[PDB]
Amino acid sequence: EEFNTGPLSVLTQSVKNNTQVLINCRNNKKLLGRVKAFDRHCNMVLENVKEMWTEVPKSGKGKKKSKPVNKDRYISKMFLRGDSVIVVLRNP
Amino acid sequence: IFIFNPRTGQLFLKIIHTSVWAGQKRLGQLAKWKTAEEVAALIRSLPVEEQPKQIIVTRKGMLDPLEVHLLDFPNIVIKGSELQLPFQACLKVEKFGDLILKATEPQMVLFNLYDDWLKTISSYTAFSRLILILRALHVNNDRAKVILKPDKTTITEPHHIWPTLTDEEWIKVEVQLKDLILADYGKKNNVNVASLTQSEIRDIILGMEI
Amino acid sequence: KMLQHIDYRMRCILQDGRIFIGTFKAFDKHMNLILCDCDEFRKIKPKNSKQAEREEKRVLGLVLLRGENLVSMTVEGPPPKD
Amino acid sequence: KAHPPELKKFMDKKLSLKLNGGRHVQGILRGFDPFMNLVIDECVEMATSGQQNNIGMVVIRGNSIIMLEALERV
Amino acid sequence: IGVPIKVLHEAEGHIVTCETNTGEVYRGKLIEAEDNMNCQMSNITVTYRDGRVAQLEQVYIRGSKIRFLILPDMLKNAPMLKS
Amino acid sequence: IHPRKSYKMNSSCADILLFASYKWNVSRPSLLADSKDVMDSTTTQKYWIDIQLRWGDYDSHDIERYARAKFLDYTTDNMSIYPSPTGVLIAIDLAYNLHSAYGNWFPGSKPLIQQAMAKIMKANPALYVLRERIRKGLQLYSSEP
Amino acid sequence: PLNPKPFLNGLTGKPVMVKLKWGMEYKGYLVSVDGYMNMQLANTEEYIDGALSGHLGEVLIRCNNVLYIRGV
Amino acid sequence: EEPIVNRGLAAALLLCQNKGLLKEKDGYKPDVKIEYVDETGRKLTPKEAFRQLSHRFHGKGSGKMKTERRMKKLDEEALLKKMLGTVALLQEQK
Amino acid sequence: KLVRFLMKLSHETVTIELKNGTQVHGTITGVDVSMNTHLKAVKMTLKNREPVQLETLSIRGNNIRYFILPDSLPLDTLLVD
Amino acid sequence: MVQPINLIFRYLQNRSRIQVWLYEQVNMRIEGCIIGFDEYMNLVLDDAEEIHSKTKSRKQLGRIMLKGDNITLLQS
Amino acid sequence: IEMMKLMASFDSTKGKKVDGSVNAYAINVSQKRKYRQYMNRKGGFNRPL
Repeated sequence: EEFNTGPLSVLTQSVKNNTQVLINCRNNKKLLGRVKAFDRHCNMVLENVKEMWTEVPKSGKGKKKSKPVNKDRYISKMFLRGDSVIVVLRNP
Repeated sequence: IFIFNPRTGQLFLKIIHTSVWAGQKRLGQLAKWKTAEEVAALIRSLPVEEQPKQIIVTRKGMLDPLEVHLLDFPNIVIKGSELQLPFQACLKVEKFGDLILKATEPQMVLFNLYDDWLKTISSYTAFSRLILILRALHVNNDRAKVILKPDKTTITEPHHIWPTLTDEEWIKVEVQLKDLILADYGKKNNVNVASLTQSEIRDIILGMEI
Repeated sequence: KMLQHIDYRMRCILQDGRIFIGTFKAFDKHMNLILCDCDEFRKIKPKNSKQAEREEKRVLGLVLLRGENLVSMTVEGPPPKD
Repeated sequence: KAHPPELKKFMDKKLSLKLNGGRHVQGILRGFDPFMNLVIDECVEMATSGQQNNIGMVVIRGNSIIMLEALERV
Repeated sequence: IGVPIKVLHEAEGHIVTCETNTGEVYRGKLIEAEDNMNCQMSNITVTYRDGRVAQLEQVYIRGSKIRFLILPDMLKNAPMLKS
Repeated sequence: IHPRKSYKMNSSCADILLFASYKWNVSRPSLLADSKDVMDSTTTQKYWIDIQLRWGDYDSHDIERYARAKFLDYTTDNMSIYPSPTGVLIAIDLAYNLHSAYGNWFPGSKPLIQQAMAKIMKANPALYVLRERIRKGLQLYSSEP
Repeated sequence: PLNPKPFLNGLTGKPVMVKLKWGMEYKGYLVSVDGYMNMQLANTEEYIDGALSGHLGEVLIRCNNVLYIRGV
Repeated sequence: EEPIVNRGLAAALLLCQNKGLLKEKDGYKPDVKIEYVDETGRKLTPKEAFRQLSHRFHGKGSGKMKTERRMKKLDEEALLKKMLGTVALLQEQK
Repeated sequence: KLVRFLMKLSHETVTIELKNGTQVHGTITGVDVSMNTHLKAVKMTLKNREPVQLETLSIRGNNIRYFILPDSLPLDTLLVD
Repeated sequence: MVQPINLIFRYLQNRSRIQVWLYEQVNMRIEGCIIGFDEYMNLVLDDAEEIHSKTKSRKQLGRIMLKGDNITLLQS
Repeated sequence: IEMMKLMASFDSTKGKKVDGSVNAYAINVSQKRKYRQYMNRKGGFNRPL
């Protein structure tokens, strides 16, 4: 009933179609991947996620001079605990 | 054969000897299928973790022999390119050039065209830096060579290719090679410099036609 | 699975990095901890160091740790006789 | 089942609250809830800049309250 | 109300210390200790993250902002070894 | 299902049996496309579904006439035992990749069998293997994108 | 004269901008609000520190991270 | 060229889009999904979905050697997609 | 409730990244309803430190950022009720 | 013997102006007049304005609603 | 009194079941296709269940 009209309709309309969602997490790692499931807490079990975050080389010169680099890692199947979710976003 | 990985910078440049086609008695009916079979033999040489699944041919007359010679690998994608990349600029640099010409045996010389820029910046902007270097060295050889050393004090190591510069020197030499590229283009392409947006600057360094 | 760890010499990590080791005697539904014999660590914790294995250390004795600040557990040695 | 915090010892007393972000506040207590939100008369703000800022009746969320010190003798 | 909150119930009127969420530690003698670990304590020294020492004769610290509570080992023996 | 029932052309059986846990109101036998359907005032609990495959030639590849004819042949036959008089018979033409059903419909069953037949002609793996077996027998291929 | 869930009742469908505690801002037509006040926004554009970094589409914004809601 | 900006999500979308990683009836929409999967949850090719169907149909699956090749193929995909340049840089020792 | 999916996952070698960045690679032994994760054969790398081998660990369930499950997991028969 | 909800009760009986201060964002303050609230202590506020104290900036907001577990104080 | 007309006494739904669509969970599973056996069964002709 109201499972499909609330604000979690972004998640239950993305787990039906198995489309990918972009999640800005709390430590500013970005999870791109398909929701296999979610719940009240947005404990989203996800398949095939690109986890994309930013680094700097952290003063490799000794003079604190470098530019941030985009790093990413692949995770096959994850269980993202949903407190660390800030925003979930369906794709355009 | 220049087999350039954008992501890992591992350039597999295969030396093709003069004796392969000085006395071959053949047409291009050997040539297309021969460069295709040798790049396929490179694919068969490497393990499955290092084999690609997407192969981009610069010259459009090679994807049709690559379809034939890579039916042992249906998992790979052979697309053409609208942007052509000047890897004859690799021939113009003296190291690869006399490496190729002095090589009496056909071989599978490896290189890493990003020297160690993967510990500093991305692989995308390292690719854009490499194609700035290669296109600017294609539009003028020794002018871009003397731009490539902003001082005559800097040196490259014998295991490197390009001179060891850090971020400030690299950004200044990048804008120097960039307006060198656009100055040579606007000298040749009848139109000025300041009428082009950065999408058009992007596909002029990349090799597309507007 | 924690009743299989009672009275042990437990190494409890907090969310600041202030590590405890002591007598895992009582826990709660929020994992509020009661630890006797417990001492605290910040910087170096022992795997047989080249200099000394236990500095940055303080005596506290018996603590009630709130479960809000608690992360992990590990037993380091068997329980003593007393 | 939320029992009220046991603060009739501290009613009508001059207390210095510590608040969350290293903050501080002073005033007379006037009441509470089970959530320990405190209502304060004669509230002087007392920031870390050093100059003391009177307000009056304020309400403080109990989440942000670290400690009470009864400056007056209870 | 489990066994640690019963332990701090059995620490009422005893010498107790609380390290707080910001890092201040408070060594005194308790007066009231509730279900939600709120502690009204007395004769107490406050030690900030500055390292300085202060004293005042009473304090009331909120329970969730407690990091931990140094208890005396008067309570280490009796009677909670049956736990 | 009997092992020779897939090509048991003369007679039939049932393939799926739906039990309601209630009594469905069901309709008169109408085609899969008959969007306006009238309610048959019987109420049923078990609802059979038959899958009749066929290989239509040029004369007789009307899958709607075939589904209607096979339904009203097999429900009024002696040599074809159905659990209920109420149920649906989905006919699928493999030579022309057509599909239609004719039998009775409970609520929601008509859009479900409509969309399920659509996805089952688009995506069935045995149909896919039949299709590419025909394509390799005819030596007819599509241009790769 | 107007309590919070009547307020969010009043603005389901108008363009608003909800501000996170972490300084982010989100402009768009919000769709719906639950009991916890998680928010579903459609047609969103994300304003980092008063300057937008992108049009994004449909976003779920979790209730533990909103700072306020602003009707624009 | 786009950094995943701290305090920002939309740059990650502009990154992943750049990288290309993207009777009185009831009255309702029955979203029929017809999906073929193996036991691991992988979405199944229609040739090998028919192969699973036909193994279950004939009652006789593959032999030992073809199962060795198929299983080693699936962990070749698993080992490939879970990921010598640094070894090349270290050898370039000369 | 999705935590019920995790307590069906007994005896799996999963890694767990926490809110302190500490990656814990080990065979999971028990889950509470509050995701209180009890692990064995633990290889715990607290981040900005070298990894430590420990025989048993028990993470509080609040402090889990995410899990990482292996390739060989049948979740289509695990998330059913 | 008054309560916090007695103060905010009397305060939206006043409709005067108040300034909410936040959890741990000590420079960030928000001024407004409450129109309504209930028991989760989310507050709608009249013509609110963010004042940044260390630069003394008044960014106008309008009809706002602020979330309950963020406030540290409401000063009249 | 208007504190009762507000509909007083600050609430905190911890443990208590929430009102509406907050509880929305949704699981996308699809099991392996259990087909039946036809060839070389040793069993009697109709299908097993």
